[PDB]
Amino acid sequence: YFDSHLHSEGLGFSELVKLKENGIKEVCSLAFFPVKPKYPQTMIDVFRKLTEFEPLRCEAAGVKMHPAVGIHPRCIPPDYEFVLGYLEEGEWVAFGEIGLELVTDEEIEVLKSQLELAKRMDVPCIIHTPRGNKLKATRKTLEILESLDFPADLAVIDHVNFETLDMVLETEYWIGLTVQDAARIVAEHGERFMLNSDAGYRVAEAAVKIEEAVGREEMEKVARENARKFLRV
Amino acid sequence: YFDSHLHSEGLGFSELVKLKENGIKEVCSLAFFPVKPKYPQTMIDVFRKLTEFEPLRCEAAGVKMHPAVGIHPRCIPPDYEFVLGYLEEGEWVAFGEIGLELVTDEEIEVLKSQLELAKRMDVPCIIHTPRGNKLKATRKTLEILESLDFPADLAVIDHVNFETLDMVLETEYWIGLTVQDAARIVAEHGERFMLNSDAGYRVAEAAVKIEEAVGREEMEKVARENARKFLRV
Ligand SMILES: [Zn+2]
Ligand SMILES: [Zn+2]
Ligand SMILES: [Zn+2]
Ligand SMILES: [Zn+2]
Repeated sequence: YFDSHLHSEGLGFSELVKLKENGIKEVCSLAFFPVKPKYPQTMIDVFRKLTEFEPLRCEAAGVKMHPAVGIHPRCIPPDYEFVLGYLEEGEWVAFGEIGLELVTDEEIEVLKSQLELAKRMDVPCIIHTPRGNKLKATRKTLEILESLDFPADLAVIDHVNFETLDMVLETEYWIGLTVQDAARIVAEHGERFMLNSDAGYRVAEAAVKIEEAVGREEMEKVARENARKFLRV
Repeated sequence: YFDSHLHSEGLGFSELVKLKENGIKEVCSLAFFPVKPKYPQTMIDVFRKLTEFEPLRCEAAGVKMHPAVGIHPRCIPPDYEFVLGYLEEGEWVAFGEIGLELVTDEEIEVLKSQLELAKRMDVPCIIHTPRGNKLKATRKTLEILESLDFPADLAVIDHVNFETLDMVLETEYWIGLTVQDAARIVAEHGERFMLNSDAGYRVAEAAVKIEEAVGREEMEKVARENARKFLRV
Protein backbone atom coordinates (compact mmCIF):
# COMPACT_ATOMS: atom_id res chain seq x y z
CA TYR A 1 0.00 0.00 0.00
CA PHE A 2 0.99 3.67 0.03
CA ASP A 3 0.35 6.70 2.23
CA SER A 4 1.12 10.23 0.99
CA HIS A 5 1.49 13.06 3.52
CA LEU A 6 3.00 11.69 6.67
CA HIS A 7 5.47 13.67 8.81
CA SER A 8 8.41 11.38 9.66
CA GLU A 9 10.39 13.66 11.96
CA GLY A 10 7.37 13.29 14.24
CA LEU A 11 7.26 9.51 14.31
CA GLY A 12 9.22 7.05 16.36
CA PHE A 13 10.79 3.84 15.09
CA SER A 14 8.09 1.94 16.98
CA GLU A 15 5.29 3.91 15.35
CA LEU A 16 7.17 3.49 12.05
CA VAL A 17 7.30 -0.29 12.25
CA LYS A 18 3.54 -0.37 12.93
CA LEU A 19 3.18 0.96 9.42
CA LYS A 20 5.39 -1.78 7.92
CA GLU A 21 3.10 -4.34 9.48
CA ASN A 22 -0.29 -3.15 8.35
CA GLY A 23 0.32 -2.66 4.68
CA ILE A 24 1.55 0.93 4.71
CA LYS A 25 4.96 -0.04 3.29
CA GLU A 26 5.25 3.14 1.21
CA VAL A 27 4.91 6.67 2.48
CA CYS A 28 5.64 10.25 1.47
CA SER A 29 7.13 12.34 4.28
CA LEU A 30 6.96 16.13 3.98
CA ALA A 31 9.14 18.89 5.42
CA PHE A 32 7.81 20.85 8.35
CA PHE A 33 9.29 22.66 11.34
CA PRO A 34 6.99 22.66 14.44
CA VAL A 35 8.17 26.21 15.16
CA LYS A 36 8.81 29.34 12.99
CA PRO A 37 12.50 29.55 11.93
CA LYS A 38 14.71 32.41 13.04
CA TYR A 39 16.96 31.87 10.02
CA PRO A 40 16.11 30.62 6.50
CA GLN A 41 19.18 28.35 6.50
CA THR A 42 17.67 26.19 9.17
CA MET A 43 15.16 24.82 6.66
CA ILE A 44 18.03 23.67 4.51
CA ASP A 45 19.33 21.49 7.32
CA VAL A 46 15.83 20.22 8.11
CA PHE A 47 15.93 19.20 4.45
CA ARG A 48 19.35 17.58 4.74
CA LYS A 49 17.99 15.62 7.67
CA LEU A 50 14.81 14.85 5.73
CA THR A 51 16.49 13.48 2.60
CA GLU A 52 19.77 11.97 3.86
CA PHE A 53 18.75 10.52 7.22
CA GLU A 54 15.01 9.98 7.29
CA PRO A 55 14.79 7.63 4.27
CA LEU A 56 17.30 5.24 6.01
CA ARG A 57 15.60 5.53 9.36
CA CYS A 58 12.44 4.48 7.56
CA GLU A 59 13.70 1.68 5.29
CA ALA A 60 15.45 0.27 8.31
CA ALA A 61 11.94 -0.28 9.74
CA GLY A 62 10.67 -1.71 6.51
CA VAL A 63 9.14 1.34 4.81
CA LYS A 64 10.19 3.05 1.57
CA MET A 65 9.81 6.70 2.35
CA HIS A 66 9.61 9.30 -0.44
CA PRO A 67 10.79 12.65 1.01
CA ALA A 68 9.21 15.94 0.04
CA VAL A 69 10.67 19.41 0.65
CA GLY A 70 9.27 22.94 0.85
CA ILE A 71 8.21 25.62 3.30
CA HIS A 72 5.06 25.32 5.38
CA PRO A 73 3.11 28.57 5.92
CA ARG A 74 3.25 28.28 9.71
CA CYS A 75 7.03 28.36 9.63
CA ILE A 76 8.08 30.93 7.03
CA PRO A 77 11.61 32.11 7.94
CA PRO A 78 12.52 35.77 7.27
CA ASP A 79 14.65 35.59 4.18
CA TYR A 80 12.56 32.81 2.65
CA GLU A 81 14.27 33.84 -0.57
CA PHE A 82 17.32 32.07 0.80
CA VAL A 83 15.43 28.74 0.94
CA LEU A 84 14.29 28.88 -2.72
CA GLY A 85 17.87 29.25 -3.91
CA TYR A 86 19.06 25.98 -2.34
CA LEU A 87 15.90 24.46 -3.75
CA GLU A 88 16.41 25.67 -7.32
CA GLU A 89 19.60 23.62 -7.19
CA GLY A 90 19.32 20.09 -5.84
CA GLU A 91 16.97 17.67 -7.67
CA TRP A 92 13.76 16.78 -5.83
CA VAL A 93 11.00 14.15 -5.66
CA ALA A 94 8.20 16.57 -4.67
CA PHE A 95 7.39 19.79 -2.85
CA GLY A 96 5.78 18.86 0.45
CA GLU A 97 3.67 20.88 2.85
CA ILE A 98 3.13 24.24 1.23
CA GLY A 99 0.10 26.51 1.15
CA LEU A 100 -1.87 29.28 2.75
CA GLU A 101 -3.19 29.47 6.29
CA LEU A 102 -4.21 33.01 7.26
CA VAL A 103 -4.42 34.13 3.62
CA THR A 104 -1.63 36.58 4.56
CA ASP A 105 0.12 38.20 1.61
CA GLU A 106 3.34 36.72 3.04
CA GLU A 107 2.08 33.20 2.45
CA ILE A 108 0.85 34.04 -1.03
CA GLU A 109 4.38 35.12 -1.88
CA VAL A 110 6.07 32.15 -0.21
CA LEU A 111 3.37 29.93 -1.71
CA LYS A 112 3.48 31.43 -5.18
CA SER A 113 7.24 31.66 -5.35
CA GLN A 114 7.30 27.91 -4.73
CA LEU A 115 4.48 26.66 -6.96
CA GLU A 116 5.97 28.99 -9.52
CA LEU A 117 9.44 27.45 -9.31
CA ALA A 118 7.76 24.04 -9.28
CA LYS A 119 6.45 24.71 -12.77
CA ARG A 120 10.00 25.32 -13.98
CA MET A 121 11.26 22.04 -12.58
CA ASP A 122 8.16 19.98 -13.28
CA VAL A 123 7.99 18.70 -9.72
CA PRO A 124 4.78 17.82 -7.91
CA CYS A 125 3.33 19.82 -4.97
CA ILE A 126 1.21 18.77 -1.97
CA ILE A 127 -0.71 21.98 -1.15
CA HIS A 128 -2.27 21.94 2.28
CA THR A 129 -5.76 23.15 3.09
CA PRO A 130 -6.21 25.00 6.42
CA ARG A 131 -8.44 23.59 9.18
CA GLY A 132 -9.99 26.95 9.99
CA ASN A 133 -11.15 28.60 6.78
CA LYS A 134 -10.88 25.28 4.93
CA LEU A 135 -13.41 26.90 2.51
CA LYS A 136 -12.41 30.54 2.47
CA ALA A 137 -8.78 29.50 2.12
CA THR A 138 -8.93 26.71 -0.48
CA ARG A 139 -10.66 29.19 -2.74
CA LYS A 140 -7.67 31.56 -2.69
CA THR A 141 -5.36 28.57 -3.10
CA LEU A 142 -7.38 27.26 -5.98
CA GLU A 143 -7.33 30.86 -7.17
CA ILE A 144 -3.54 31.33 -6.98
CA LEU A 145 -3.10 27.88 -8.47
CA GLU A 146 -5.36 29.09 -11.29
CA SER A 147 -3.40 32.12 -12.45
CA LEU A 148 -0.04 30.32 -12.72
CA ASP A 149 -1.93 27.94 -15.00
CA PHE A 150 -0.49 25.10 -12.91
CA PRO A 151 -0.89 21.76 -14.76
CA ALA A 152 -3.55 19.53 -13.25
CA ASP A 153 -0.92 16.84 -12.81
CA LEU A 154 1.59 18.47 -10.55
CA ALA A 155 -0.57 19.48 -7.64
CA VAL A 156 -2.74 17.81 -5.08
CA ILE A 157 -5.10 19.58 -2.74
CA ASP A 158 -4.97 17.89 0.65
CA HIS A 159 -7.22 17.70 3.71
CA VAL A 160 -10.13 18.04 1.31
CA ASN A 161 -12.94 18.05 3.89
CA PHE A 162 -16.51 16.82 3.33
CA GLU A 163 -17.82 20.39 2.89
CA THR A 164 -15.47 21.52 0.16
CA LEU A 165 -15.02 18.39 -1.98
CA ASP A 166 -17.29 20.06 -4.51
CA MET A 167 -15.10 23.15 -4.75
CA VAL A 168 -11.90 21.33 -5.66
CA LEU A 169 -13.87 19.01 -7.96
CA GLU A 170 -14.73 22.00 -10.18
CA THR A 171 -11.01 21.73 -10.95
CA GLU A 172 -8.75 19.15 -12.52
CA TYR A 173 -6.19 18.89 -9.70
CA TRP A 174 -5.77 15.81 -7.54
CA ILE A 175 -7.66 15.64 -4.32
CA GLY A 176 -6.13 14.34 -1.15
CA LEU A 177 -8.43 12.58 1.32
CA THR A 178 -7.10 12.65 4.86
CA VAL A 179 -8.66 10.09 7.24
CA GLN A 180 -7.30 11.58 10.51
CA ASP A 181 -13.29 11.27 9.83
CA ALA A 182 -13.58 7.73 8.42
CA ALA A 183 -16.85 8.53 6.62
CA ARG A 184 -14.76 9.59 3.63
CA ILE A 185 -15.21 6.19 1.97
CA VAL A 186 -18.66 7.28 0.75
CA ALA A 187 -16.79 10.13 -0.96
CA GLU A 188 -15.82 7.55 -3.57
CA HIS A 189 -18.87 8.61 -5.61
CA GLY A 190 -16.36 9.21 -8.41
CA GLU A 191 -10.89 9.25 -9.61
CA ARG A 192 -8.32 11.74 -8.47
CA PHE A 193 -8.13 10.71 -4.83
CA MET A 194 -5.39 9.65 -2.39
CA LEU A 195 -5.56 8.25 1.11
CA ASN A 196 -3.24 9.90 3.61
CA SER A 197 -3.16 9.44 7.38
CA ASP A 198 -1.03 12.56 7.86
CA ALA A 199 0.56 10.92 10.92
CA GLY A 200 2.38 13.86 12.47
CA TYR A 201 3.98 14.60 15.83
CA ARG A 202 0.75 13.82 17.79
CA VAL A 203 -3.35 6.60 15.94
CA ALA A 204 -1.07 6.53 12.89
CA GLU A 205 -3.05 4.00 10.87
CA ALA A 206 -5.90 5.56 8.87
CA ALA A 207 -4.48 5.22 5.32
CA VAL A 208 -5.67 1.59 5.54
CA LYS A 209 -8.53 1.50 8.00
CA ILE A 210 -10.82 3.28 5.54
CA GLU A 211 -8.53 2.48 2.57
CA GLU A 212 -10.04 -0.96 3.03
CA ALA A 213 -13.55 0.02 4.21
CA VAL A 214 -14.30 0.35 0.51
CA GLY A 215 -16.39 -2.79 -0.04
CA ARG A 216 -16.01 -1.83 -3.72
CA GLU A 217 -12.63 -3.66 -3.38
CA GLU A 218 -10.20 -4.13 -6.32
CA MET A 219 -10.95 -0.69 -7.77
CA GLU A 220 -9.66 0.72 -4.45
CA LYS A 221 -6.13 0.06 -5.71
CA VAL A 222 -6.43 3.56 -7.19
CA ALA A 223 -6.87 5.38 -3.84
CA ARG A 224 -4.02 3.59 -2.05
CA GLU A 225 -1.43 3.14 -4.84
CA ASN A 226 -2.75 5.94 -7.09
CA ALA A 227 -0.40 8.35 -5.36
CA ARG A 228 2.42 6.54 -7.16
CA LYS A 229 1.28 7.93 -10.50
CA PHE A 230 1.19 11.47 -9.09
CA LEU A 231 4.46 11.00 -7.26
CA ARG A 232 6.00 9.34 -10.32
CA VAL A 233 7.33 6.12 -8.77
CA TYR B 1 10.76 7.60 38.07
CA PHE B 2 13.20 9.97 36.43
CA ASP B 3 15.22 9.24 33.28
CA SER B 4 18.00 11.62 32.27
CA HIS B 5 19.38 11.48 28.71
CA LEU B 6 16.57 10.76 26.33
CA HIS B 7 16.32 12.29 22.85
CA SER B 8 12.74 13.53 22.36
CA GLU B 9 12.98 14.71 18.78
CA GLY B 10 13.46 11.03 18.04
CA LEU B 11 10.40 9.75 19.85
CA GLY B 12 6.80 9.55 18.80
CA PHE B 13 3.79 10.49 20.89
CA SER B 14 2.99 6.78 21.08
CA GLU B 15 6.47 5.93 22.34
CA LEU B 16 6.21 8.95 24.67
CA VAL B 17 2.99 7.77 26.29
CA LYS B 18 4.57 4.38 26.97
CA LEU B 19 6.88 6.24 29.27
CA LYS B 20 4.01 7.93 31.13
CA GLU B 21 2.58 4.50 31.84
CA ASN B 22 5.60 2.71 33.24
CA GLY B 23 6.81 5.14 35.81
CA ILE B 24 9.11 7.23 33.67
CA LYS B 25 7.05 10.38 34.24
CA GLU B 26 10.13 12.66 34.28
CA VAL B 27 12.77 12.84 31.61
CA CYS B 28 15.67 15.01 30.45
CA SER B 29 15.78 15.49 26.67
CA LEU B 30 19.06 16.65 25.14
CA ALA B 31 19.79 18.57 21.93
CA PHE B 32 21.14 16.62 18.99
CA PHE B 33 21.00 16.89 15.21
CA PRO B 34 21.23 13.49 13.40
CA VAL B 35 23.33 15.19 10.71
CA LYS B 36 26.22 17.73 10.75
CA PRO B 37 24.89 21.32 10.36
CA LYS B 38 25.78 23.46 7.37
CA TYR B 39 25.15 26.61 9.38
CA PRO B 40 25.62 27.28 13.13
CA GLN B 41 22.27 29.07 13.27
CA THR B 42 20.43 25.86 12.60
CA MET B 43 21.33 24.66 16.10
CA ILE B 44 19.58 27.71 17.54
CA ASP B 45 16.31 26.68 15.91
CA VAL B 46 16.78 23.07 16.99
CA PHE B 47 17.01 24.66 20.41
CA ARG B 48 13.91 26.78 19.88
CA LYS B 49 12.08 23.64 18.91
CA LEU B 50 13.59 21.78 21.88
CA THR B 51 12.58 24.25 24.58
CA GLU B 52 9.38 25.85 23.24
CA PHE B 53 7.70 22.88 21.55
CA GLU B 54 9.09 19.67 22.91
CA PRO B 55 8.15 20.27 26.57
CA LEU B 56 4.46 20.71 25.54
CA ARG B 57 4.53 17.74 23.21
CA CYS B 58 5.76 15.74 26.20
CA GLU B 59 3.53 17.04 29.02
CA ALA B 60 0.61 16.53 26.69
CA ALA B 61 1.46 12.79 26.90
CA GLY B 62 1.88 12.91 30.64
CA VAL B 63 5.64 13.47 31.00
CA LYS B 64 7.47 16.46 32.49
CA MET B 65 10.43 16.88 30.18
CA HIS B 66 13.49 18.89 31.23
CA PRO B 67 15.21 20.16 28.03
CA ALA B 68 18.98 20.38 27.72
CA VAL B 69 20.87 22.35 25.07
CA GLY B 70 24.36 22.18 23.59
CA ILE B 71 26.38 20.93 20.64
CA HIS B 72 27.08 17.24 20.11
CA PRO B 73 30.52 16.43 18.68
CA ARG B 74 29.10 14.53 15.67
CA CYS B 75 27.31 17.68 14.54
CA ILE B 76 29.67 20.60 15.06
CA PRO B 77 28.64 23.36 12.63
CA PRO B 78 31.36 25.56 11.11
CA ASP B 79 31.06 28.79 13.02
CA TYR B 80 30.29 26.98 16.30
CA GLU B 81 31.27 30.28 17.87
CA PHE B 82 27.91 31.53 16.68
CA VAL B 83 26.08 28.91 18.77
CA LEU B 84 27.84 29.84 22.04
CA GLY B 85 26.74 33.46 21.70
CA TYR B 86 23.01 32.66 21.69
CA LEU B 87 23.74 30.33 24.57
CA GLU B 88 25.57 32.88 26.70
CA GLU B 89 22.30 34.75 26.57
CA GLY B 90 19.14 32.78 27.31
CA GLU B 91 18.85 31.05 30.71
CA TRP B 92 19.21 27.28 30.71
CA VAL B 93 18.34 24.13 32.70
CA ALA B 94 21.41 22.14 31.56
CA PHE B 95 23.88 21.54 28.73
CA GLY B 96 22.91 18.31 27.02
CA GLU B 97 24.91 16.02 24.77
CA ILE B 98 28.38 17.42 24.58
CA GLY B 99 31.75 15.71 24.47
CA LEU B 100 34.51 14.13 22.47
CA GLU B 101 34.24 11.34 19.90
CA LEU B 102 37.34 11.15 17.71
CA VAL B 103 39.48 13.13 20.17
CA THR B 104 39.80 15.69 17.36
CA ASP B 105 41.15 19.05 18.43
CA GLU B 106 37.92 20.52 16.98
CA GLU B 107 35.84 18.72 19.56
CA ILE B 108 38.20 19.70 22.35
CA GLU B 109 37.60 23.31 21.42
CA VAL B 110 33.83 22.94 20.97
CA LEU B 111 33.79 20.82 24.13
CA LYS B 112 36.03 23.08 26.19
CA SER B 113 34.39 26.28 25.02
CA GLN B 114 31.11 24.87 26.35
CA LEU B 115 32.17 23.30 29.66
CA GLU B 116 34.09 26.51 30.14
CA LEU B 117 31.07 28.78 29.65
CA ALA B 118 29.07 26.35 31.80
CA LYS B 119 31.34 27.20 34.71
CA ARG B 120 30.44 30.86 34.28
CA MET B 121 26.74 30.17 34.34
CA ASP B 122 26.79 27.40 36.91
CA VAL B 123 24.75 25.10 34.68
CA PRO B 124 25.09 21.32 34.67
CA CYS B 125 26.55 19.30 31.76
CA ILE B 126 25.84 15.78 30.48
CA ILE B 127 29.14 14.77 28.86
CA HIS B 128 28.85 11.81 26.56
CA THR B 129 31.31 8.93 26.42
CA PRO B 130 32.07 7.48 22.94
CA ARG B 131 31.14 3.88 22.08
CA GLY B 132 34.42 3.23 20.26
CA ASN B 133 37.33 4.37 22.42
CA LYS B 134 35.02 4.48 25.46
CA LEU B 135 38.31 4.16 27.46
CA LYS B 136 40.83 6.10 25.41
CA ALA B 137 38.29 8.91 25.04
CA THR B 138 36.84 9.23 28.56
CA ARG B 139 40.42 9.70 29.75
CA LYS B 140 40.87 12.82 27.60
CA THR B 141 37.41 13.98 28.67
CA LEU B 142 38.21 13.37 32.29
CA GLU B 143 41.47 15.11 31.48
CA ILE B 144 39.93 18.25 29.92
CA LEU B 145 37.34 18.31 32.66
CA GLU B 146 40.28 18.22 35.08
CA SER B 147 42.14 21.31 33.92
CA LEU B 148 39.11 23.63 33.97
CA ASP B 149 38.77 22.50 37.59
CA PHE B 150 35.13 21.75 36.84
CA PRO B 151 33.16 21.33 40.10
CA ALA B 152 32.18 17.71 40.77
CA ASP B 153 28.56 18.79 40.91
CA LEU B 154 27.98 20.24 37.50
CA ALA B 155 29.00 17.36 35.28
CA VAL B 156 27.92 13.81 34.70
CA ILE B 157 29.85 11.26 32.68
CA ASP B 158 27.37 9.18 30.71
CA HIS B 159 27.39 5.76 29.02
CA VAL B 160 29.83 4.69 31.72
CA ASN B 161 30.45 1.14 30.49
CA PHE B 162 31.36 -1.86 32.69
CA GLU B 163 35.06 -1.59 31.69
CA THR B 164 35.64 2.01 32.64
CA LEU B 165 33.50 2.47 35.75
CA ASP B 166 36.76 2.40 37.71
CA MET B 167 38.28 5.25 35.70
CA VAL B 168 35.49 7.74 36.34
CA LEU B 169 35.25 6.56 39.98
CA GLU B 170 38.78 7.87 40.55
CA THR B 171 36.96 11.19 40.17
CA GLU B 172 34.21 13.00 42.01
CA TYR B 173 31.90 13.63 39.02
CA TRP B 174 28.53 11.93 38.66
CA ILE B 175 28.35 8.74 36.72
CA GLY B 176 25.58 8.02 34.27
CA LEU B 177 24.52 4.41 33.82
CA THR B 178 22.86 3.74 30.50
CA VAL B 179 20.82 0.51 30.31
CA GLN B 180 20.40 0.47 26.49
CA ASP B 181 23.31 -4.19 29.06
CA ALA B 182 20.98 -4.80 32.05
CA ALA B 183 23.77 -6.34 34.17
CA ARG B 184 24.54 -2.82 35.41
CA ILE B 185 22.45 -3.40 38.54
CA VAL B 186 25.40 -5.26 40.10
CA ALA B 187 27.31 -2.00 39.52
CA GLU B 188 25.51 -0.71 42.60
CA HIS B 189 28.50 -1.85 44.70
CA GLY B 190 28.60 1.76 45.91
CA GLU B 191 26.30 6.80 45.12
CA ARG B 192 26.73 9.10 42.20
CA PHE B 193 24.69 7.10 39.68
CA MET B 194 21.76 7.81 37.34
CA LEU B 195 19.63 5.51 35.23
CA ASN B 196 19.11 6.63 31.66
CA SER B 197 17.55 4.69 28.80
CA ASP B 198 18.90 7.18 26.23
CA ALA B 199 15.87 6.39 24.04
CA GLY B 200 16.92 7.96 20.74
CA TYR B 201 15.71 7.88 17.16
CA ARG B 202 16.05 4.04 16.90
CA VAL B 203 12.75 -0.57 23.26
CA ALA B 204 12.50 2.77 25.07
CA GLU B 205 12.02 1.37 28.57
CA ALA B 206 15.29 0.53 30.32
CA ALA B 207 15.39 3.34 32.94
CA VAL B 208 12.93 1.18 34.91
CA LYS B 209 13.53 -2.40 33.84
CA ILE B 210 16.84 -2.47 35.69
CA GLU B 211 15.95 0.59 37.78
CA GLU B 212 13.73 -1.91 39.55
CA ALA B 213 15.93 -5.03 39.23
CA VAL B 214 17.68 -3.72 42.34
CA GLY B 215 16.33 -6.13 44.96
CA ARG B 216 18.02 -3.68 47.36
CA GLU B 217 14.75 -1.68 46.95
CA GLU B 218 14.03 1.62 48.80
CA MET B 219 17.66 2.82 48.52
CA GLU B 220 17.19 2.64 44.71
CA LYS B 221 15.27 5.91 44.95
CA VAL B 222 18.74 7.46 44.56
CA ALA B 223 19.41 6.01 41.10
CA ARG B 224 16.02 6.88 39.61
CA GLU B 225 15.21 10.22 41.28
CA ASN B 226 18.84 11.14 42.15
CA ALA B 227 19.13 12.91 38.82
CA ARG B 228 16.81 15.54 40.31
CA LYS B 229 19.51 16.73 42.70
CA PHE B 230 22.01 17.05 39.84
CA LEU B 231 19.51 18.82 37.60
CA ARG B 232 18.35 20.86 40.59
CA VAL B 233 14.53 20.50 40.68
ZN1 LIG C 1 -1.44 20.10 6.64
ZN1 LIG D 1 0.75 17.54 6.95
ZN1 LIG E 1 25.83 10.00 23.54
ZN1 LIG F 1 22.55 10.44 23.76
